[PDB]
Amino acid sequence: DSLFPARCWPDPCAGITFQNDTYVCGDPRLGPVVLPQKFPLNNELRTYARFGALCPAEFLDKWATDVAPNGTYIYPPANGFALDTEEQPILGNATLPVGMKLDRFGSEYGTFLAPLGAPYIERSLPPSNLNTFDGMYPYNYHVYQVTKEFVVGLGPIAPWFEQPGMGTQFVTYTNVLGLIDDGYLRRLDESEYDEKVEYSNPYTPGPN
Amino acid sequence: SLFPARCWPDPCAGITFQNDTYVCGDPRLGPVVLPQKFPLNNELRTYARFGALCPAEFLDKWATDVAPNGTYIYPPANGFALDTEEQPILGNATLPVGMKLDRFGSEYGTFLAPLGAPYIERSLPPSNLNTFDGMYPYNYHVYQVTKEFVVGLGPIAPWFEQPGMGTQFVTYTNVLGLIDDGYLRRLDESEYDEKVEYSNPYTPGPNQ
Ligand SMILES: *[C@@H]1O[C@H](CO[C@@H]2O[C@@H](C)[C@@H](O)[C@@H](O)[C@@H]2O)[C@@H](O[C@@H]2O[C@H](CO)[C@@H](O[C@@H]3O[C@H](CO[C@H]4O[C@H](CO)[C@@H](O)[C@H](O)[C@@H]4O)[C@@H](O)[C@H](O[C@H]4O[C@H](CO)[C@@H](O)[C@H](O)[C@@H]4O)[C@@H]3O)[C@H](O)[C@H]2NC(C)=O)[C@H](O)[C@H]1NC(C)=O
Ligand SMILES: *[C@@H]1O[C@H](CO[C@@H]2O[C@@H](C)[C@@H](O)[C@@H](O)[C@@H]2O)[C@@H](O)[C@H](O)[C@H]1NC(C)=O
Ligand SMILES: *[C@@H]1O[C@H](CO[C@@H]2O[C@@H](C)[C@@H](O)[C@@H](O)[C@@H]2O)[C@@H](O)[C@H](O)[C@H]1NC(C)=O
Ligand SMILES: *[C@@H]1O[C@H](CO)[C@@H](O)[C@H](O)[C@H]1NC(C)=O
Ligand SMILES: *[C@@H]1O[C@H](CO)[C@@H](O)[C@H](O)[C@H]1NC(C)=O
Ligand SMILES: *[C@@H]1O[C@H](CO)[C@@H](O)[C@H](O)[C@H]1NC(C)=O
Ligand SMILES: [Ca+2]
Ligand SMILES: [Ca+2]
Repeated sequence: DSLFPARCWPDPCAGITFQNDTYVCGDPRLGPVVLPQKFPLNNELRTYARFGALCPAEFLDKWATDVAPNGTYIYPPANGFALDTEEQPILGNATLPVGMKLDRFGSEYGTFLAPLGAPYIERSLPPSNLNTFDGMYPYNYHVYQVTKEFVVGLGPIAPWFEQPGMGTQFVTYTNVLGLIDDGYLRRLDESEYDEKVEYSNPYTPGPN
Repeated sequence: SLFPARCWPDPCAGITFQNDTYVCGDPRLGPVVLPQKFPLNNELRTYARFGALCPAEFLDKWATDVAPNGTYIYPPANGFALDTEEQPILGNATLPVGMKLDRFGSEYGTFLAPLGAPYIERSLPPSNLNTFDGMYPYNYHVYQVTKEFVVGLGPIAPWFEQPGMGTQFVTYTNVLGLIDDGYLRRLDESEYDEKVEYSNPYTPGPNQ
């Protein structure tokens, strides 16, 4: 296991315009050079091959508008829900219960969450969602807990970005920051998701 | 540590001992020894097998009886997550050639998950980790799609003190039949021991 597939050597960054040392090949779209070393992030990225079996320029040519710096990632249709045999998205509106733990790689202006602990490859995100923008949130990784019930679009994640997808995504009608200000989510600190028991479910009632 | 700290002393209170391979001697509570190597240990890293409950509390919540004759009670609608109208969220979907799937259970069943899904995303009871054939420790099987076929595809409801919210694939033929008819092949451990073997080379890029 390594950064680039062996095929990409001896010049794995050929075709890529360097911009800044922090990122693979200097391209922010390729994500950070250094990756998480601690639980749970290392657990969530343990199965993540950043480019699949592709090389950097091949990856951008497949998934973005241009290999050059002006290129932007192209996203799946239908908000990225897995499509059924009639090419309709699979989802339903569902109430998230108080106590449920969610997480997200990305800014709090987004509307896509996952269940706490979902592998990165289940989220069908590009490498740049691992870029750090706030030092207090390395890798742009945020964990939340539902404090008041609310309804989201809930459904399977389509494969994209050379990953299998098939986690569950929650698509909110208010962005994360707005949900926090309105009392629907609260932020969790590392000490609240560092133990196995903190990943279990005490809020769903049993059948008896 | 097999049990929540609150369960000491006498964490097996109320449990009839049957066989020393299982927690409290009870096969419903799963095996004493959990996976030590990759990928299985990665899938169980966030797994607290009783949540915050003690063994008898767990069986009282999720089974018909704490006594040996009690059996686990399963969620309605095949365990698909329910929407605000109490209807299961799923659709018929075609699984593409190349997709990798896994399963804790015998090949006579019909429930698969995407390769690498955490155990807690599957909403399975502890007994699905019991070994029945030495060739398949923890009853863990990995498959790859060799001919496309349609399955019921949808999010997994929380159950058994876990959050669920993986994706499940409910087949119309049992796994054994899908293998015999050429839709699935069995994977050797050597075919899912590297990160790149979890990526997705089969889904095509967007048309540009
Ligand atoms: C996913 O696809 C399912 C079908 O998939 C195919 O089949 C499976 C087994 C795989 O092989 C797969 O690969 C295939 O692609 C689909 O299942 C279908 O669902 C429909 C709708 O629910 C079912 O039709 C209903 O059947 C019942 C039973 O019909 C039999 O018995 C009656 C009573 O004796 C006879 O009169 C019939 O002729 C049949 O012999 C009917 O009662 C029912 O009628 C209802 O709807 C009509 C009008 O639509 C009303 O007038 C009635 O009053 C009823 O309200 C439907 O006809 C169909 O049987 C079923 N197929 C199979 C093979 O089971 C499933 O719905 C799909 N799921 C999703 C989420 O899309
Ligand atoms: C995107 O940019 C392309 C040109 O970029 C070229 O290559 C980079 C690495 C720099 O050397 C730059 O100076 C070069 O001109 C265009 O060919 C392409 O049309 C641009 N995309 C759009 C939509 O205009
Ligand atoms: C899901 O729900 C949408 C409408 O829900 C209502 O409006 C949104 C903006 C939220 O305020 C929500 O809480 C309200 O109940 C529909 O537009 C959409 O079609 C629904 N989708 C499905 C599959 O039911
Ligand atoms: C590249 O961008 C990061 C983002 O903060 C910055 O910390 C770093 O210093 C930049 N590289 C250089 C050489 O300035
Ligand atoms: C316990 O279970 C194992 C596995 O099913 C079996 O081989 C063994 O005979 C059982 N009894 C004892 C006493 O180990
Ligand atoms: C299980 O065994 C107990 C002990 O006799 C009995 O009371 C109970 O009815 C049996 N069946 C179930 C489903 O609990
Ligand atoms: Ca803690
Ligand atoms: Ca291998």
